[PDB]
Amino acid sequence: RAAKEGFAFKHDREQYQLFCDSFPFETTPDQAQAINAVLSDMCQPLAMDRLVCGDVGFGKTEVAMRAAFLAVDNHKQVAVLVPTTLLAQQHYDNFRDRFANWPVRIEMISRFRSAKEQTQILAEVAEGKIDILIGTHKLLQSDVKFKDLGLLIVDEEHRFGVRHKERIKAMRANVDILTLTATPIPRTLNMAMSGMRDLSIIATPPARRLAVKTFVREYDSMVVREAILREILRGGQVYYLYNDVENIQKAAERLAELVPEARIAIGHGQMRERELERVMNDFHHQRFNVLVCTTIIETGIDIPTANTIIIERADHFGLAQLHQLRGRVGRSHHQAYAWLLTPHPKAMTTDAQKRLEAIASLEDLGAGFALATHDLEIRGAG
DNA sequence: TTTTTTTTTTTGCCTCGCTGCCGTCGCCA
DNA sequence: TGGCGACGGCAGCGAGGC
Repeated sequence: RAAKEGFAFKHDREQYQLFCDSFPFETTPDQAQAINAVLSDMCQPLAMDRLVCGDVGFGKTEVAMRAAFLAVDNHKQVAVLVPTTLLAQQHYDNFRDRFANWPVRIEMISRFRSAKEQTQILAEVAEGKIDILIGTHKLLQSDVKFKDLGLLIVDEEHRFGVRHKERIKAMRANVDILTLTATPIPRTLNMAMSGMRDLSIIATPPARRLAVKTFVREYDSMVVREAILREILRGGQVYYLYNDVENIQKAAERLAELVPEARIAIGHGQMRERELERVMNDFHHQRFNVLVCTTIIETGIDIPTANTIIIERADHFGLAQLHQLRGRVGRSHHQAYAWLLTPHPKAMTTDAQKRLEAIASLEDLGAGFALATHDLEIRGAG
């Protein structure tokens, strides 16, 4: 229940500081309070019931990863459910770069899950020496083996109902979890968790506060070309979204015709994992100045070199797509840009004008949706 | 109180769309 | 010649507004 007594989690502050001093970002007081609360809850023999909210942008995603020191010394396993493969690979790369100079062993599962990869995963879960695990779409239903589960983090529960939460709750044999949603969610679940899980809303906008230009205009090729010319001034990056059903090759050809001075790569979704890895390598090496991603299978996180985000399909929207894209924008120590095209919504044609007026008066997701979430959590929980 | 003021709105939601999976085929021993 | 891994299609998929 609420108590969920655990074991000894001695801090060893000197080694933690020696391992964490290499962080290339000055800690702000609110982040220091957050990490202090996290380490106090870890050392506390009670449940790992801490609620911390962070976005998908860099800086708000590896702050909770400092618990790796507390999860290695006790010699326990931890897991995280990365929804896609590119994000899983980026996370693995930065984790192994940050935690290189000590004998840690980390493996993960991706779209490369052939027979050899499955045998390797079976061997690693039979050994148990592996510290950190990263899952995929089919992680929940798969029989994942754990001998000593330290903690676990899982988010992005918008593309499906409440089934994975209870499935992972059925996997809580003498272990605790730190499940939290990065994207905003209705606060009824937060109120239900309240009274057992401590509420810690650090809410740090600063330490990366730069100018952000977000606008919206009518569909037009000239404005898109002007934005491309503005962003290619320092090797920036934009993203173009598509239904991934029609001729994405023709869309890319049209983009190349619009800007022949740039080099557009292949940003087609649902392709081979090898091609996805090549696309990630191209993004890391900045070989192609222009590269686009269409859906959640492709758009999972923002790139620090990226500076402009453009949305073209304002007539057909996705309930989960909007939530995913409302958390994947940011930049460090540079100006940020954003624009949106406004095609006329058409469908049953009964309320096309009403839909257009609503899009014009969108008011940033109904103005204060946080107020509505608070008003719902006050009224009820769960 | 029609589907929306996209919201103090309950169990209704239709809608094109994501996907685990099963069968089939090329390949290697 | 047989077993295997990659590939393609399809009906199920929590229970979810335009």
